Amino acid sequence: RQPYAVSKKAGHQTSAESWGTGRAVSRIPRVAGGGTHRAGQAAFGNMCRGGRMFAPTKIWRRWHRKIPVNQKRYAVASAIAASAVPSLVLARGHRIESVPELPLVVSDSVESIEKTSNAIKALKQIGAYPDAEKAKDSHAIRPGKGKMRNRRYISRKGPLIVYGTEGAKLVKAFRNIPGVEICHVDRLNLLKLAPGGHLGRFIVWTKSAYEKLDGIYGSFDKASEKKKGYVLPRPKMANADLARIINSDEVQS
Amino acid sequence: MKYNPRVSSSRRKSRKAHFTAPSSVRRVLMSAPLSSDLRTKYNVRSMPVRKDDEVQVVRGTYKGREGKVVQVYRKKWVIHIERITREKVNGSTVNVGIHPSKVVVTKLRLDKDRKSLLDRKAKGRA
RNA sequence: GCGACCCCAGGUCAGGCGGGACUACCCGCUGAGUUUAAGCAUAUCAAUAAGCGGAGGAAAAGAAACUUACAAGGAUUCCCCUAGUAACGGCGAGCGAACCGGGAACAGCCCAGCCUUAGAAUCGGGCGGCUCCGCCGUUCGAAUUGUAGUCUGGAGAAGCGUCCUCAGCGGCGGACCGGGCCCAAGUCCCCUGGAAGGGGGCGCCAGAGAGGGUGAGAGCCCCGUUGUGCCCGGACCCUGUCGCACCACGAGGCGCUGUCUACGAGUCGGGUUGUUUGGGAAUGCAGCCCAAAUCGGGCGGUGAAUUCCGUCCAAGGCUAAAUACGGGCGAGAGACCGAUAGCGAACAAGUACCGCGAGGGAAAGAUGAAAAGGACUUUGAAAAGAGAGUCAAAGAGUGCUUGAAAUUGUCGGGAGGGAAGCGGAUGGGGGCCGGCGAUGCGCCCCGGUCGGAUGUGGAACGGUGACGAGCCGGUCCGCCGAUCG
RNA sequence: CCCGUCUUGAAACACGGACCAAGGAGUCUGACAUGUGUGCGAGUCAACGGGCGAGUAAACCCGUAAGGCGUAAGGAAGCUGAUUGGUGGGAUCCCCCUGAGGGGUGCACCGCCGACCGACCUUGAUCUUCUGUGAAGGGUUCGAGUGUGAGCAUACCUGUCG
RNA sequence: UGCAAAUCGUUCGUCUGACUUGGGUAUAGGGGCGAAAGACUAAUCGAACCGUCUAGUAGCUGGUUCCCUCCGAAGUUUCCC
RNA sequence: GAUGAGUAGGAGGGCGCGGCGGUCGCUGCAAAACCUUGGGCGCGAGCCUGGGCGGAGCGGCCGUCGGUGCAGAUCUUGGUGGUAGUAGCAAAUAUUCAAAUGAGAACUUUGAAGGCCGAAGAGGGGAAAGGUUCCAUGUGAACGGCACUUGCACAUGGGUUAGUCGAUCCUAAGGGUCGGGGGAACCCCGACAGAUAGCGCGUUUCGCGCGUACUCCGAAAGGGAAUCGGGUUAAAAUUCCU
RNA sequence: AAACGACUCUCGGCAACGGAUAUCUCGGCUCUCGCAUCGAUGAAGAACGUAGCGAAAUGCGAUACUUGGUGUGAAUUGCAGAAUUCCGUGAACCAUCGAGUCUUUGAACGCAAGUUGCGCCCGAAGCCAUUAGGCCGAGGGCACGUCUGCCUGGGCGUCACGC
Ligand SMILES: [K+]
Ligand SMILES: [K+]
Ligand SMILES: [K+]
Ligand SMILES: [K+]
Ligand SMILES: [K+]
Ligand SMILES: [K+]
Ligand SMILES: [K+]
Ligand SMILES: [K+]
Ligand SMILES: [K+]
Ligand SMILES: [K+]
Ligand SMILES: [K+]
Ligand SMILES: [K+]
Ligand SMILES: [K+]
Ligand SMILES: [K+]
Ligand SMILES: [K+]
Ligand SMILES: [K+]
Ligand SMILES: [K+]
Ligand SMILES: [K+]
Ligand SMILES: [K+]
Ligand SMILES: [K+]
Ligand SMILES: [K+]
Ligand SMILES: [K+]
Ligand SMILES: [K+]
Ligand SMILES: [K+]
Ligand SMILES: [K+]
Ligand SMILES: [Mg+2]
Ligand SMILES: [Mg+2]
Ligand SMILES: [Mg+2]
Ligand SMILES: [Mg+2]
Ligand SMILES: [Mg+2]
Ligand SMILES: [Mg+2]
Ligand SMILES: [Mg+2]
Ligand SMILES: [Mg+2]
Ligand SMILES: [Mg+2]
Ligand SMILES: [Mg+2]
Ligand SMILES: [Mg+2]
Ligand SMILES: [Mg+2]
Ligand SMILES: [Mg+2]
Ligand SMILES: [Mg+2]
Repeated sequence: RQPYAVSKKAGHQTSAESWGTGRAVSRIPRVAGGGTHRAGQAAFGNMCRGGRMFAPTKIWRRWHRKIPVNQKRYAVASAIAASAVPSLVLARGHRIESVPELPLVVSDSVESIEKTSNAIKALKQIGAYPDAEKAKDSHAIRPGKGKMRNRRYISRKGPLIVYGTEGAKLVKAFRNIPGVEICHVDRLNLLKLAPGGHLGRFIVWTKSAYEKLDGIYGSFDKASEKKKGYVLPRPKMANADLARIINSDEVQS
Repeated sequence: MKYNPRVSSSRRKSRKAHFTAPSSVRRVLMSAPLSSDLRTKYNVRSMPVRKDDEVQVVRGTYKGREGKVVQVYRKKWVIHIERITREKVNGSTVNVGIHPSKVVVTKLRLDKDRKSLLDRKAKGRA
């Protein structure tokens, strides 16, 4: 975010003074002088026309937040795990009925694509094109005052492409396609993995990035090479299949 | 996506720049596409509209009308064509302003500078 | 009387310099009270506001008369921490640094004094030349009451060795900055529309789907946006290369020495007074009084004497970077406001207007796509009315998108013996409602269409199992019977 | 009986209110505290800064003997610095029998009493650089201590304060 | 709620002097000026006017904006200029 | 199964407004907003919907955020009522008759009559102050507290002529200053701490002789060089003409 | 006989009054970034003028909504008129800057100021005037404090040589 605040001097650029009691009027301070429509009018009040607002906004409001790194990594891992559940990806609004399987891992040759047409052809080949088409078709003007605040167009989110090679040319080839987002495997962002705080982003992995995932996030047993001392969190439940436990031989006996 | 740091995506700034443009800039802003034959011949897509250019309207109520441009009213962002007019309540005849982006140039008035500009435009397209 | 010097006077003498303006940051001075302490005087507000001055692109500070007491750091500045801590405080209210440690950036230097005396080797002005931000020649002047050169404590002078180092020019490029020019794709078919930029179909570009305009939500109509290519001009600084002469007298570097080794005064310091500071027997600053020293002087956070120890060298000067920035010029953005909001000001706003004056200070945005801004007839003195015309629209007619409430007129219904309104229950009248309120279902006969095994083949597939075998199974298609649904 | 308000008490001869539209008042920030959610855990916190990176105010990564809080307290200070428990109730579980039963188990929390560390008092063999040490033995004294850690970061409501 | 933020009508004091009056000039805020009423100092005077500190502080007065649901008081103790 | 009061006050669950991250939609075959004795849902905050108007956008849901909910504050700004066609139009003696113009005449112009100001004026000029109000022509609206044909209003044009009238010159109370003395400085005192400006004679422009520190501001009434008749314009005159 | 009508009130349609609501925005507010450039060579500010038709705003300075160079390349426009070899030394209420103009003031500078008031000096061209001077005047000069150099001077202030 960028800070916003009203002018600190707004509503106070006057020498207005209260008339006191005894003149059958309110005690609010009033503009001095005469010969103009402004003379005698109230001032300085949050209830006065042309006055100062109550508790004027200030730039030193606490705009930012300092979340522990471990919690950030927990959230990123949770979003990555949710991206592998087809039900969650469907529940987040992505059209994945034609994708061969999840997680969607494609050959590294895609990283060398230079033209947007070739990128579209690759998307069609891997079965992810319908999601991009849905994103393009949702292009519309943002309702409300936001359309005059330099945020004029909104649309749905398409697939997120994750590549493992720095400087790959697919970033240029894919960036003009509406809804499509690209990110390097070593700097994954929760804001793109869970748009709007909702789990199940549709993700297309290059082979190299998928291979690097193990070295980046480690595992339960051993530690990560890229995150010093980090270990993936463990759930409170080893097996979340409640029916298997409730209807087991031990419990039912 | 814009990347040049000295160009603004602000709606307010773009509108202000467009509506406060001087005449020299307005001339470029008042460009029109060339016809299919002219585009094929000159390998150029669009040109600034000139006074004595031959023009065919392609949009609006005068979609079929064509003629010679007779005035380029840059202050009003419109051009005037030979016979594209209307009758007032008085009965007198007045020209109807047409925006250049809504017309097609069928014949250009050629001079040394016009030919130089056409050659420059064709060179980049190669 | 003449001459030399000294001090001073007059010059519209020849040639230069200065005043004043701006405010966001910066430097110096001066300086409150409101307020808090539940009163109030010390304190706090505050080393602030107001007032008076002085600079720049930054300023200021800056190369230890430092920090510390350690196994020691090493100009200045800033950030984090130190730390709401040591300390200060009617020890109340409150106030409150610094060192270490981690980072940003880093850079060091110039003078005065003893030291030419085989000659002031220095500098300014005029005049004349030159490859003219300067160099050369000549002539006047400044200067010995001292300009050059060497030296600055980290050293240094002098002497002896070492043979280690030191001398420009010009061309072409790179780097930096500021500009100019060209360069993708539909305006195809149908419909609604005043106008497609809307809906449907068919195509295309994309390292360009940022943004804006155009008669309604426009990637391909226009400007632009992305990425190349080419062209022009500054800055003479940094950097690479190339062409030529490259001279060590001299000066530095290194080693040695029974020799020297010059360092800022009414200044430091001390007493006292005032102010300030966390600085507390007194942190800094300032007035007055006293007033130093050179085997010495300042500091070492409790005053004093004695003996040691540690650390630096004031009273002269310059210096980029890290840092600040509601002003000036120029840019980019926003989970900000949306015409009683947002700057006072979206408009000929610091304007109209008010005040003798210092000063005070408003209201006020929206026709239409396009003026196509309403010809003409008629009534009227006229404003205008009644017709008529433009437009998709006047139910858009220039204070012209839309047009709430208070309040008012007209028409229609209704009620009314010194309020009205209101809660509950019916009724009269009105208004409204057809998901307001159904017409199907079962069993038979006739006729019309569509399909009919547990049989046999094909296509793909599933449940379970072990995304094996085995077992089981449905969908669809073709055939022989069955003759049912 | 006319609402709003102050009030022991309002329909009041108590104050505001002629009427309508729009505007109009527990907010932001800093220090703490309880509670709750989340992460990690004797640790916790990379956002002073650095490397980068949506060609990028985001996100991602980085703690060398850095630093903050916690991990030890008691004394004005010099200074010294936790010998590691017992017992009465008590949840859960395991056995014998089916009584308001008996035996074992005995976390959390509470009551009671010891022990250890330190301030103060008292005490004193042996060593010792002669002022230190500390075998034994203590106390109606004192502590925001110990007796197998519970913190750090972060979000929000509430409360005190500037 | 005036012709008027001091006026109108009748009446009244003085009227060659300590007389009345125009213009110029001097004295400015804890200051001036005052044959003295705390008078006057631009309708402002027992301390003018203008901007700022300033959103000055108030144990005091007035307001403090949606719904339903549950719980639900106190005017008593001690200390306090 | 039991149970139901609630000011101050606490809490829970919900309703509503505007953004942001997501998601699902609506809209020129008509969005928002507004209007309506149309209808319905909810205890309620509110919500859904018919019809109209309007003519370009808007909504549902999950999170998250905020300058987020009004009947009051002698609350703010704007707008509007009853009062009410009411209070009022009354000082300065006063008007009348005929005609002209005009759509329109108690209010304009002409003539006649009857009155007032009564020379310390309701007459004729100036100073200050105002600034075109002066003069001609024309006039829709506004204004001239009734009215207007009208005008100190509005619109278009025109108009102020100096050797003699003034300023200008002199100095008054006083003001502003050099130098000097104070002052952090803005500034203070003001010829008081001092080599004054310069003035006359003859000239090879040089000499001679005098020379007490302001040769500045300050009066359209103080002092002071000089103009008179006659005539002339719509509007100027001791200024224009003779 | 309290009926019709008037009045008051009430409900509905329509018409008024008023400018709320919704949709907008060449404006504001906030954050971030780049650069360092006023003035006696007369600044900022203040006044007066200037267009064919303007009062204000904007611009400009008697060369006065602009001169000149360069770039671009056919307008400006409310009306009227005039250009332009419009295949071009070339339109523009275009863009940009190197040449040029730049009225009265203002730190403001000959003295003043409610004054277009009051002084002194130089001098192009011209008139006739002739190794002589006169009239006129374009135009420009005359503040203060200071630095360097210079010219002209004063004082037994310190000396020396002569008389
Ligand atoms: K020389
Ligand atoms: K020297
Ligand atoms: K020395
Ligand atoms: K020194
Ligand atoms: K002293
Ligand atoms: K020492
Ligand atoms: K305003
Ligand atoms: K309309
Ligand atoms: K009350
Ligand atoms: K009342
Ligand atoms: K730590
Ligand atoms: K003690
Ligand atoms: K006073
Ligand atoms: K009280
Ligand atoms: K939405
Ligand atoms: K409705
Ligand atoms: K929301
Ligand atoms: K008439
Ligand atoms: K002085
Ligand atoms: K004097
Ligand atoms: K006079
Ligand atoms: K005469
Ligand atoms: K009605
Ligand atoms: K030009
Ligand atoms: K004078
Ligand atoms: Mg400096
Ligand atoms: Mg701490
Ligand atoms: Mg440090
Ligand atoms: Mg020389
Ligand atoms: Mg439209
Ligand atoms: Mg294009
Ligand atoms: Mg109404
Ligand atoms: Mg550490
Ligand atoms: Mg807001
Ligand atoms: Mg008389
Ligand atoms: Mg007249
Ligand atoms: Mg002086
Ligand atoms: Mg005189
Ligand atoms: Mg609005």
